Amino acid sequence: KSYDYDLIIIGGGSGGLAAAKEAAQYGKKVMVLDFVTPTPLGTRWGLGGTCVNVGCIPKKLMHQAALLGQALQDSRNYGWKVEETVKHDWDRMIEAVQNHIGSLNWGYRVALREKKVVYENAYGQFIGPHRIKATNNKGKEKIYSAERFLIATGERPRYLGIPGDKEYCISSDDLFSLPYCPGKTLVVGASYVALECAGFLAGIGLDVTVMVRSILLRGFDQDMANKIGEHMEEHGIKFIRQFVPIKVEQIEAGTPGRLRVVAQSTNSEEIIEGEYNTVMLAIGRDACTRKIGLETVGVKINEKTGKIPVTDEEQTNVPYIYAIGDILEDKVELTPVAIQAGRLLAQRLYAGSTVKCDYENVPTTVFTPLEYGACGLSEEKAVEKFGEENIEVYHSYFWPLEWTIPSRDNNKCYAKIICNTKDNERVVGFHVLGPNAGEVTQGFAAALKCGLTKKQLDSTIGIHPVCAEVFTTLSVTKRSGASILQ
Amino acid sequence: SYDYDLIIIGGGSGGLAAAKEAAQYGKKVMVLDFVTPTPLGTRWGLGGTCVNVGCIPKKLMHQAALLGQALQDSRNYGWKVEETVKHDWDRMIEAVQNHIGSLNWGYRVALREKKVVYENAYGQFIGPHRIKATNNKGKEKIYSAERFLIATGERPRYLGIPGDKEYCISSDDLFSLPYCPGKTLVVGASYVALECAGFLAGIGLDVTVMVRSILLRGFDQDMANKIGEHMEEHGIKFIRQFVPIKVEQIEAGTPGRLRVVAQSTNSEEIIEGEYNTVMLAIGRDACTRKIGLETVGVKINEKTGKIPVTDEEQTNVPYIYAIGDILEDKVELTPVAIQAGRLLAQRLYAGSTVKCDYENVPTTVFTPLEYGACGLSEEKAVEKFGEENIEVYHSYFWPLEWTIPSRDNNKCYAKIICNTKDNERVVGFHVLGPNAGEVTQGFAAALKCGLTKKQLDSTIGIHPVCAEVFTTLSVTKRSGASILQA
Ligand SMILES: Cc1cc2nc3c(=O)[nH]c(=O)nc-3n(C[C@H](O)[C@H](O)[C@H](O)COP(=O)(O)OP(=O)(O)OC[C@H]3O[C@@H](n4cnc5c(N)ncnc54)[C@H](O)[C@@H]3O)c2cc1C
Ligand SMILES: Cc1cc2nc3c(=O)[nH]c(=O)nc-3n(C[C@H](O)[C@H](O)[C@H](O)COP(=O)(O)OP(=O)(O)OC[C@H]3O[C@@H](n4cnc5c(N)ncnc54)[C@H](O)[C@@H]3O)c2cc1C
Ligand SMILES: NC(=O)c1ccc[n+]([C@@H]2O[C@H](COP(=O)([O-])OP(=O)(O)OC[C@@H]3O[C@@H](n4cnc5c(N)ncnc54)[C@H](OP(=O)(O)O)[C@@H]3O)[C@@H](O)[C@H]2O)c1
Ligand SMILES: NC(=O)c1ccc[n+]([C@@H]2O[C@H](COP(=O)([O-])OP(=O)(O)OC[C@@H]3O[C@@H](n4cnc5c(N)ncnc54)[C@H](OP(=O)(O)O)[C@@H]3O)[C@@H](O)[C@H]2O)c1
Repeated sequence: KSYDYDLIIIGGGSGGLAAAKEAAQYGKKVMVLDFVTPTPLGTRWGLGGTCVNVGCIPKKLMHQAALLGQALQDSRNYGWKVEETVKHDWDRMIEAVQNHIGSLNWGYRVALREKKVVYENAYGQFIGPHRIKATNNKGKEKIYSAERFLIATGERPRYLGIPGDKEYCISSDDLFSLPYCPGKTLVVGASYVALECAGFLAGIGLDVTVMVRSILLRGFDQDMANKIGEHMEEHGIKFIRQFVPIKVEQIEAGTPGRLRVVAQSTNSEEIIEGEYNTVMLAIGRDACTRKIGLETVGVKINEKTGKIPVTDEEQTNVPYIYAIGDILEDKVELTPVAIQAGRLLAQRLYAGSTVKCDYENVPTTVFTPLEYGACGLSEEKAVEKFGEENIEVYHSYFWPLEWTIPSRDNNKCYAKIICNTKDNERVVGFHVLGPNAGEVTQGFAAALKCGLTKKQLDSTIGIHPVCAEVFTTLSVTKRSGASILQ
Repeated sequence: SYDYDLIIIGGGSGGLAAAKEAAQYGKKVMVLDFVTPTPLGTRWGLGGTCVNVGCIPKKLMHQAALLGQALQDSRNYGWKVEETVKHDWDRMIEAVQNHIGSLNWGYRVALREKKVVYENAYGQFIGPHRIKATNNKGKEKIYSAERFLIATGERPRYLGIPGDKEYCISSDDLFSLPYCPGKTLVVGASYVALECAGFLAGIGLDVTVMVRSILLRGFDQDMANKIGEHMEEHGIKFIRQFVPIKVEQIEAGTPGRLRVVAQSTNSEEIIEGEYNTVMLAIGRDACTRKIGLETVGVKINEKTGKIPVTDEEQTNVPYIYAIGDILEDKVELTPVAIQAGRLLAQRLYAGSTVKCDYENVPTTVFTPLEYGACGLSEEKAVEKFGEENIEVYHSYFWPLEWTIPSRDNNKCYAKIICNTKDNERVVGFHVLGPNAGEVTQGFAAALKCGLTKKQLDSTIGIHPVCAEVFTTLSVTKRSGASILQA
């Protein structure tokens, strides 16, 4: 065994870098490859991956801006001398956000440089067994070999295929660094990315509209999804139901130009047009598994979804090649899990760890104007598994004390758990719509990993006055009809 | 036979919870709540200590300090909000109060709706099953009940020095001061002392804290010190090992001018200085003395004032029970008072065999940098399982939100305590950071489930949320590895 690297990692994102750092921690000579292919409009960025640059970080930060705005309103009723002269500066904001992104890029680049991990800013490509072609930025190609390979390329934003979409529209990739303020914009899609973005754009004071093909947050508990939508609507975000863009024309040009979106319902022959300054398409992402020469090494992938089938140890059909993160099939497209898989994989390969990555009950939270945290089965899925008559739902509204003197949004925040009667009222589903949803959810996710039961939950004393406490004493069920409108 | 099935003395957190519950079972119940005036005349409405002069007003004002800080942040996120904004003490108070007012009344409607008699009179035992109810204007009345529940809670304790009752204020007076405290001195180092000093400071005032010995006695001292350091780092001045010997009125007025003179606990040193207000946050004394416990023969720890009770909150006298703060060797917290109250009722009038679990009751101090905790402290962990059997995995974290406002890095801290002799059981949870309570709640449930370090690691964290830091704790204090490089 005398290859170039002990392990070559393709992709320097959440998983890639986590894997790289672990392995290195054990001496294994590792090399990471990372290359960012520009968006149809020319956007590109530094080391880090989706989240670090065009995902979570920028997303959460801007969501904080919208939140801070709302705080400026609350400060008044608390005795702070602030007016409504609260006007936003999109550039000044983006300027801060991007600058922070700069730092992360350099931080990440330095963690490796100091961990004895080689970093090459080149596009990887398998050419043959244990062999990979590394095309650099200026076309210069180079060839490396390694005992093992880790595929962690992640995904990129998808398109509609309609006319003008790639020429006049923007994706999550372009959004977080737009040189100009989006202005009145339309958001096509209803995934968390779609809603999160629409929400903070709106929260930042813009005119936002959301075009929905079918339902909201397909995949999550629909009851929650609707409440999230209602809050958004109740606040100004406009929704267009069951429609999809068919064309996009540049009525006028200029930083935020004038776009002429045309679209048509599904169920009907109806067709409508509208105008906007920006059009952000948030209709999902496609794995970057096609153009990497998986053939030259013989790695099977779900030719349809682009996803890579993998053993419960993140191993592909090819024994020396593994896959981690979003590109994986029937797993969970989340940054924290990508890092676990990455780090545990390394531990198993170079430390005799027999620990496997647990993709069950992975907690999650959507950062819409009204944050939604969750962990475990959704309501519909809970019945679809244990039988409608074996699960009881305990729900209740709650009021963030921080909201009483500002005097707003009562009976809006909602919480609910899902228990399986045939198993000691096991808490199999956890949902909360309210401020700091994530902070509230984390701990409970740990509780589920411990088999939290309704009895144990009740026996836990809540903390006063903290939102979360609403979860320690819930007795009104859905199968009792009891009205919880207080 | 008797006038009532159950007469409850004290209409606070426990009292009302007990009343409302017990009533739910067609029991003829009555609540007696009387607020004896403060040394300076301050009084308030139904609800107990938490509603009027406790949690609620405390948390709310703490939110005012927070909102102020947010006004600062907004600027770096693209909000045109001039640095330096004035705060209105009077405005804020008027708002808090109105909220408490709304509450007082609310609870009033709660009891009556559930057919619970409420009498605004001071209760007093006069003989077996007999109680004297002295009303506001001296008119006394006498009632009898099959059972009695003592839930009188406590009240602020004074030093005993000259001028303390005539020129100083307590938590009781603070939340409704008709004038802005101005430069003030806070005597004490309990959570009440620190919380108040903190928000007063956060509201823009000159605050000083006089400490007799250590900070937050009873709490993990490592945490306590970090909390103090943050406070000091922000302007709150501390005077170590000194106790007020006497306070004199240099002047009078709304914001008055008092002189304080205190002496060392170490040496003979004696010191003094001008202060507009002087708050004495040095603990509370149970209201168990002046209620005629003799006439019915209920034994109490004559020294502490607390009331010894069985594991069902039953006193030595079979028809008399006690709940809440006045209890001995338990936890003085609103949420527990309500559990004891609600479960006691369920046991007495619903055949419930469930007992109140005072073990691992989660808690969180609302200092400028919130501190949440649950379980054994570090020092106590060793004092129980032996220093070599406990692991301390810790780490600093920096809330995403402080990245662009670029402030307070390497300040937020988290740590768990595991017992090696028991699968690295998580026996102690601590977190210093924003929204400490929201983060802690869930974990407290996890402990009730026996959370183990292995289970914790197997839990996937939510990104980018503060709480997540706990899902990957790897650096232990013993493996004396610096973590102060974040
Ligand atoms: C708008 C948005 C918001 C999100 N918000 C959250 C959130 O709040 N929380 C959360 O947990 N997750 C969030 N995610 C998802 C998160 O970003 C992904 O789960 C995570 O990045 C996946 O890890 P990965 O390792 O697969 O890397 P990326 O997905 O980090 O993939 C690796 C990188 O390598 C590049 N690459 C691909 N092929 C090659 C090659 N051949 N050579 C070199 N480089 C290559 C990729 O284009 C990319 O830059 C969000 C995603 C988006 C789009
Ligand atoms: C500054 C401060 C901050 C606090 N912050 C928090 C916090 O964040 N979270 C938390 O959980 N707890 C907090 N607490 C404590 C919490 O409020 C108490 O633990 C809780 O109120 C105790 O419950 P209780 O039932 O004993 O009622 P109170 O202690 O609510 O007692 C009930 C009532 O009975 C009255 N009474 C007394 N004697 C008689 C009599 N003879 N006849 C009739 N009525 C009588 C009292 O005056 C009072 O109105 C705080 C306390 C203080 C002082
Ligand atoms: N769907 C699930 O149950 C589920 C659960 C967990 C993980 N996943 C992962 O998510 C993948 C699905 O693709 P994805 O990640 O790119 O997106 P996504 O997160 O599944 O879905 C985003 C949503 O995309 C919209 N959308 C997709 N194509 C569209 C189009 N052509 N026009 C308009 N709207 C469109 C959806 O419309 P609709 O309202 O019509 O859906 C909806 O708004 C799966 O293959 C899997 O890897 C799916
Ligand atoms: N030793 C005890 O205090 C004690 C004994 C038995 C039971 N308990 C339990 O603890 C609960 C809380 O006790 P608590 O209400 O007395 O106060 P506390 O909340 O325990 O403590 C407040 C803190 O009070 C300070 N303090 C107390 N007396 C003071 C004085 N004369 N001058 C200056 N500072 C003073 C303490 O200093 P120091 O840190 O120097 O004390 C410290 O700042 C009780 O209700 C009971 O359940 C406490």
